[PDB]
This record gives sequence, C-alpha cells and structure tokens, in this order.
Amino acid sequence: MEQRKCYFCGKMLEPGTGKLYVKKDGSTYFMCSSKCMSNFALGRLPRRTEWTEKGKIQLKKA
Amino acid sequence: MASIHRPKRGSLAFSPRKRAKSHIPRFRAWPEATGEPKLQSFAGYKVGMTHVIMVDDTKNSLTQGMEISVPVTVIETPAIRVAAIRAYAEDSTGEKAIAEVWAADLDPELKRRIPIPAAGNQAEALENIGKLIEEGRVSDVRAVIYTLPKSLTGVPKKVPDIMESGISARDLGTKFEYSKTILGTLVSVTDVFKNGTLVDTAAITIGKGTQGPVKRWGIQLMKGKHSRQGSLRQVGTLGAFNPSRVSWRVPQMGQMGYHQRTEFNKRILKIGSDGEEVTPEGGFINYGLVRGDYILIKGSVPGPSKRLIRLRDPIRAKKADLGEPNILYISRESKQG
Amino acid sequence: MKGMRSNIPRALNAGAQIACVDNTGAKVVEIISVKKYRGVKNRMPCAGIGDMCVVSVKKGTPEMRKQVLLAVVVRQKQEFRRPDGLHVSFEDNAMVITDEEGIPKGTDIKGPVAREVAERFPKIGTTASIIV
RNA sequence: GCAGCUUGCUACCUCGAUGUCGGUUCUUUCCAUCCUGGCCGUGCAGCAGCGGCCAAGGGUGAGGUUGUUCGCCUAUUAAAGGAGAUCGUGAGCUGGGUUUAGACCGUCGUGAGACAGGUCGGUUACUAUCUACUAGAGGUGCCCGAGGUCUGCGGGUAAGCUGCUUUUAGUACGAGAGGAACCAAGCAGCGGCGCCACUGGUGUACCGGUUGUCUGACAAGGCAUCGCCGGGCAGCUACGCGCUCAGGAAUAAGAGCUGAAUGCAUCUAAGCUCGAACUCUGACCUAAAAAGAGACCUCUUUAAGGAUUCCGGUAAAAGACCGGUUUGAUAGAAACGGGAUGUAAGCACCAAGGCAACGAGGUGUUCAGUCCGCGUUUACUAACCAUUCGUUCCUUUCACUU
RNA sequence: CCCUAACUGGAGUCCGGUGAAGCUUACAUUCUAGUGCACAGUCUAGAGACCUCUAGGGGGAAGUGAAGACCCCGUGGAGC
RNA sequence: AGGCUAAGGCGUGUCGGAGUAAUUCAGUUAAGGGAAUUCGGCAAAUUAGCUCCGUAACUUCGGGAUAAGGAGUGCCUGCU
Ligand SMILES: [K+]
Ligand SMILES: [Mg+2]
Ligand SMILES: [Mg+2]
Ligand SMILES: [Mg+2]
Ligand SMILES: [Zn+2]
Repeated sequence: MEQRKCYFCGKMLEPGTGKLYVKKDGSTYFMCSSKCMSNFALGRLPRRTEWTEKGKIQLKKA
Repeated sequence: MASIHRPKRGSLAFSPRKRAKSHIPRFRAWPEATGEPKLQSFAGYKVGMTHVIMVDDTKNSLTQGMEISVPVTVIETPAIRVAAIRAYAEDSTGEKAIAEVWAADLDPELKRRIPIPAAGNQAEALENIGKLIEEGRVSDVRAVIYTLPKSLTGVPKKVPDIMESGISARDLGTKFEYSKTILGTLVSVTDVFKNGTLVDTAAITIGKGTQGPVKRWGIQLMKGKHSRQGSLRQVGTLGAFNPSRVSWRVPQMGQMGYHQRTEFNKRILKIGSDGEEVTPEGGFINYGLVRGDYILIKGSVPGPSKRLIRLRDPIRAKKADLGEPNILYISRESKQG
Repeated sequence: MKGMRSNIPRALNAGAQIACVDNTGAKVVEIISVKKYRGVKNRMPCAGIGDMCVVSVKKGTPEMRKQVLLAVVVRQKQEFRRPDGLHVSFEDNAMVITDEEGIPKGTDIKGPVAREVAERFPKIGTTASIIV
C-alpha cells in the first residue's frame, strides 16, 4: 500500500481514495479531496492558505 | 423507409413494473444440495457501503497478486431463529403444504407480526411429519425462520420478518433430521455461509415513486429544436395508426424502484463479529453504527440502508473454490467527509 | 486488444482536435473514428487512453496535413481510476501517430504518457521519456 | 408464376376536409438473411471465396453534400439487409421541400397573366367524453373470523448479444508465400438490472471573499439572478461502481443407423441416433380475481385482530406501504463525535505615509468564528387522551335482563 | 449534440373557496380476423373481460374545430 | 440606463392552503468533447465600460474603423 501525501493540505491520502494530477512537464501532485484540487487549480499556494500544513508552517515561521 | 436501428428502451423482463407485494424478497427457486445439511438462505439488514484494500486472489485476473480497492456492502447479520419446519407434498398441481410444527419457545417480539403459536404439539407433530415422510407423502422440507432486528439500532423495527428457507441435503430423511436438529435454535450466518464464497442477494430495491419514461425506461430526450417545443421528457409516439392501441411495451410513466431484484454471484469478503471493525468515524450516515455480527459483500446490493437483504447460496455461479480473501485494510474513514 | 488494469472513460469523441505530441510533424489531429469501436444509434465514437483512432492532421506540416492516419491517445484530462482506487488525470489530452500494430511513427514523445498505454503498446512506452 | 414494397390502369369509398413529403421519437411485424448460429456443394489444400439450404433470437451504427426519399462519398464495423404498419407515427415534434397571398430571373403571351424552371420570404388550433395502455387505490366475489407462510393456473424476458487480444500455433494445411479449428483466459462494444465506498456534476443547506446601495458609523443585516465570485456536507445523479453462465430436452436444414416396398441397394415408407443464436426447460420478474376463485399452520369467536388519532420514514402525486408508541430511542432539544468553510468580533502591536487627525492592510489572541436537512449519548419535551370496526338497527321478527 | 444530471421560482399534483365552455341519435369492458359502399367498439366467428376510483402521455374513436380554399361541374359571380 | 434608497403611492398588476410524483413555463450550474446537432449554429454561450498602444484588403479618398490585435483599471497614503 503506497503512502501518499496531499500536495495542498499535506494530509495523507486514505487508500482507495484521492486523485493524482499530472501536469505537462511530468510533475505529479496528490490531491486528497476535490477541495484541495480546486484550490490548486485556483492558483492558490498552500503556504498562503492557513488551514493547510504548509500554511501552518509558514505562519509558525514567526 | 430505410430505418436506423436501436435496441429497445429498457427491459421487458421485469414487467409489470409494479410495487413489490411485500417488503421481504421471496425466493422462487432453490439450488441443489452439494454437501452436508444446512440452511440455503440467510437474512440480514443493509447498513451501507465502504471499501477495502485486498490482495487480488481471483485466478486469471490481470490485477492478480497486487493490491486493489474493492467497494463492499456491509450487512448486519444477527442470528435468525428457526421458527418452524414445513413439509411439502408434490402432486400434479405442484407442491402443497402438508404439515407444520412450530418450535415450542419463540421470541416475545414475534407477537408484533403474528399471534404466538403455543407450546403444544411438537413431539407428536414431528412424529406426524416423520410418518408422512415414511409413507411417501412428503417431497421436501423447508425451515421457517425470522429475523430479530431488536438487537440492531440503525434498523428501528422490533417486529421480525418471517420467510421460508430451503434446507440443502442429499436425502429427504437427512433433511428432516437436520431440520429437527435446528428447530427452535438460533443459527448464525457462519452456520449458513462461509467466507470467500458467492451468494445471491435479493431485496426490494430503492423506491423512487412515480417516474417518467426518461428515468424509468431510459428513453431519449427531445433533441435540438425539439427540446424547447413542449415535449422534452415525453415519449415521441405512443403507437402507430394500426394497431389502434398503446402497446404494453411502449415506455410510460409509473412506479420506479421498490421492486424485488436478485443479484447473482456476490462474493462474501468477510464474516465479522465486532461491529467496530467496519463502522466509520461519525457512524454510517442516517443509520448509526454496527453492533452485532455483520457480513461484507463485494460490490453493490439492491435496496437502501435498513432493508432486509436475503442471502442464498448461488443458483448460477460459475467459478469454483475462490478462497479466503486477504483484506489488508477496511476503510473506517468518515462517510460524511 | 489486451486489457488494461485501469478503467478509462472514453473521454474524446469524434471531432475532438487533440494535440499530437510526437515528432512526426503533426501538431493537431482531429478524431474521425475509433478503431475496434462499434457504437449505438446517435452515439459519437468515443476514445479514452489506450484507444487507437483514425485521425485527420489538421495542423502540422503540409506533407502531414489533410492525411488520414492512426493515432493512439496517451493522455486525457478526464479522470480514470487505477486498480488500487487512485484516480489519475492529466493536464491535457495527447496522442501519438502510429500504425495498425501500435508502433509510433515518431521517435520521441514530449510529455508524460499514461502507464496503461505504456503496457498495451510497449513501443510507446520505450519511446516516451517518462511514464506516469 | 409469386409479391404488391416501383410506376401505371381504374373511379368502388371519402370533397357539411380521414391534415401533405422527408426527417425525428417510440413500438411492432414480415423474410425474399447483410452479420451473428447450423448445414450442403465447389472448378473447397490452408487463408479466403463462390453457390445454395435451414434459421427472424440478437444486431444492423457514426459522418460530408442534398429538403429529400433515393443515391453518391468518408472513416469505422461482425455487418453497417430490405420491406410492411393510413408510402406506421403533426389532438407527438419539425417545417427544409411541395401547395395561398409578395417579389426577382429566364421562357411564353399583344395583354391581363402563366410555367410540369429556378430564386428570396411566408401563422402549425383544441381544457381528453369513450376506448386502449402504463402505474396507484377503494370495493364486491371466493371465504368459520383474523393473521402469517406458501403453492403456481398463468403473464413476461434478450437478459443477454457480439467483437478484439492471448493460447492452441507460426502448428495442421501448403513447394513456398501464407495460415486455421476444439478447449482455455482476459478485455472491450452494445444491451439489461441495481447501487453511491470511490471519482465527477449539482447542491438557491451552509461557510467565506467582494462590488453598488440602504439601515448614521463600527458591528450586524436588506436588496441587486443565490448580486457576483470561491469552496462545499448530506441527498440525488453518471462521466462513477457492482452483477449479468450455462446445463438439459425436443426439433429445422442436414448427417447417419436399421430397413422393406424392389431377394440387392436405399437416411425413409414405418422405426431409431444426432443436429442451430430457433422452441421448451432451467434463471429472473409477476402471479389466488386461477369462478376448479387454492394449500398449510397459528390465534381467536363479543375475541383474535384491523383501522383512526399519536411520533415518524427504508415508502409515498391522493390512496397505499413500512415502523415506533413509556414494558419506549419514533421525532425533536442539549451536549459530544463526525463534517463544511477558512482563522470571527473586540483588543493589542505593526503599517506606506501624514506635523497631526487618520490610515488600506499585516500579525497575535485564533485550525478561530459560524454552520450541519449525519451519528451517538440522553426520556429532557412530544408518541398522551381517545375513537371506531370485528353486531344488519329499531325490536322483545329476542338466546336475552328491570 | 455525445447524454443527460442536479437545483431555483411559477403551474401541475393534494386540500378549502369560486366556477365556465367546446364534440353528444343511441348503446358501449374490449381484442383478432372476416364481412360489409372494398378503412367495424356494435354485423359474423372466435378471443377476452369482476366493478368503481385516481394519476399519466396521447395509440384509436378514419377524435373535435370549418356546408374543401385543391380538382371538376353550374348555359352562378366578381375584378382584370 | 440599470441597481439601491427618499417623498408620495401601495401590499388590489384581488383567491388561498399544503410542500409530494410525473410532466410542464421560465431560470442557475454542469465533467470530458466542442457544431459531431440541425435544412440551417435555431436557441444559448462568447465579447462588452473607459484609457492608452495599434489597426489590414479595398475605397467614390469621405471611409473601411470600436477594423483586427494588445496593455491597464480596486483600495489606501502623500501629492503634481
Ligand atoms: K421498422
Ligand atoms: Mg397521431
Ligand atoms: Mg349545362
Ligand atoms: Mg396555490
Ligand atoms: Zn488535501
């Protein structure tokens, strides 16, 4: 069972669920839900979004 | 005229598409015995769906040996009671009920369905059935069972559901001996079905009420300019000029769902006793949590949650011994997410 | 053809103009029909990843243009599920020119190909730089 | 000779109107069979053809031109058969064509005007009485009274049909080139039935951002399509997911066995064995209103039990259906779990700058605030109080009571 | 359009109030075939059919609306 | 203009209740494809204000022209 981390929120994908998104340059992004995929498609960066682990890391930098 | 062909809209194999006459599915056929005596059917209640990660053990499959995610239906299967033994006589006009003996002690909530048979004739009724079998008046024996939904909490009902189940045995005397062994006992789903085997599921499907031909039969919508001329979800024609009538085969509105349906070759992926193994975080939506022993059926099953699902051993199964599934992960994540 | 392990929706129907992502000189091809596809009344021919289609070269070189060719779709934006429950989707649709047997006419494929076509057509797999 | 699917002939019906062509939608039938099944012949090595016989169960599609029918063409395809149903189908649709009034071109005519040429434009009425069908109810019939479980006279089904690839096998066959079949596996297309763990859509619950304006400002709100934009649980849904065999019997064409007429021979005249995607059975759905109107068991005859009221939803257009009702988790509240959104207001500090007043905004308090048409715990409130039928009604045409 | 889905408001559906019109010789629960002015719910022979009610789309009643505007005929008109 | 509000006029563009089917009138949204629909892109969608840059064939020299095609735009602070 492959352990996969959501690219946006940083949550671990539960097995049998979630999405893999592949860009043209071969870059692959795991999405745990449709919400993370939508926020990724809006151009939002995870570090600017407070509820994600990268947003929490950026805020906790202070 | 040169015609474009289309398969007929829907199946006429389930006509008339009326409401099922009971909330319980009735089995019209029973398979043949292939071993020791046992009940050929069981009844549970549908809880909901989850999915498991299992190793694909299906022989010859492309994904055999690797991890696959398999949707499953969880069905609560509390022990059923064997309420009665019924003997049948076969003649030219088919089977007729000839004898019945009820178990001496029956559950008090059975009164919600029927007035309780007394603890009267059981030895003499059984000896009457034995005499009838010896004199050749009996063609086969069936067991009358009922569920006890009071132990469940997602199913609100306390009134049992009563149905006849076949007994699988090599001979009629063996059937009678086994039925006398099981009469009045509580049979567990492990005493009927084994893990990894195929079964047939019967239930009354989800009721949708009165539905139009587009949803009921899958007729085409009106297309293009016709979509906005006033008949969008209506059938194009009801008939020809001759014959001067609407055929019963013309798709029309009516009751949709709440029919009896039998599915074939649904594999049991796990027989469980601890309901915490399958209940998700936050519970099953609109149901709650599994409490007693349950069963995991691969894929979908007819009916919504809380419907009685009848399980019988397969009548048209193809594959031989499948094995015990290797369930690596049962998903207990929130169905509400 | 040999079955794939994944379930692929036939996302592209006839008339779809798909970017061709090999070095054969075809930039945009339009699906005419789908090989090994019998349809039903009113249904357009449908193609998902791993399918071979008859195409018409809409853009590209003058030599390639207006030619009826065979192409295999290797990327699709419509999500498809792998056997272990993961759903995969690409950023765009892509195809590569091939023959009947499935051998690419080009030599390099810019961009990632789906693993399913890589198994169903091993030469597309070897020709591609990365398989996702 | 057949058919009546082309065009004629005819004038029997219809001129107090049976609405035209083509397409579309939906249903059905025929077989003279295009494919799929079974066969026979071959100038049939195999591959593949050609010809014929049985067979109508299933399939017979997508596009460019043209109003087309028809036909041509394109790429798929197992094949992309033909025809009937008022040239099926306008109280279903469409309106491209034809078939009104306008106008142009050509031709004809002195002219008005005409054309079986072409061209541009040109209103598609009705609340369903009966019948038929699709579904849903109330009765009466049958019937100890009631309930439950069955049976199955019957009705229906395509519930499956068909390809590709692998294997057999680069084998049989063939000089080579080429190249099969039984069995076996997987996948796919179409069809059918169901389902919502997953994924997608929606989600006028909900959460947030923001424009214009109004309620004096902040805060909180109204309105502008839900103002718009972003996200989205439940539910529904498909673009998602599950299941979708045979086997047996009896046959068609046909191939044979035995077998006489006709000493032999003969598949046929009796008899017998095989033999199809057909038929039957088997699956599956439905079915005591099967008038032969069913079987069995249980409970009880002032009862069994049913309905109404009550709290509901696995059900639901009305009816019906399925449940619970204190001996209770049926619904709701409360809290908690599980979720949605995205970090509330106020306060403090910072803020480009401004002498100041102010100051969009940033940071902390704060994964906060708000919200949940899910669950759990929990009788806290509400499932209480009734009513009604199971008696022909009054009567003493009484099995009784002042 | 492939191929439809969900949702919003108004109808519809169900309830209270109000309250018309249009088809109609009669009968009428039909279905098949034939027959017959050769296109029958009523004739003939069969086959079916227990009655009432509700909803529903329009197969049929050669449904209803209009003494056919197409064609011909009339020792009928009108305009040109 | 449109939107939101005064004043003034109204809740009488004079039936209500209920919230549960199909269907229907009018709307919102819609994966992937993008005219494959259709007689025909009918209907719907796209674009859209203002400023600046830039603007073809052809032309009766008037135009075509807003051709086409690009960039910017809110709020706050201080100013010229
Ligand atoms: K036809
Ligand atoms: Mg009609
Ligand atoms: Mg005369
Ligand atoms: Mg109203
Ligand atoms: Zn995530």
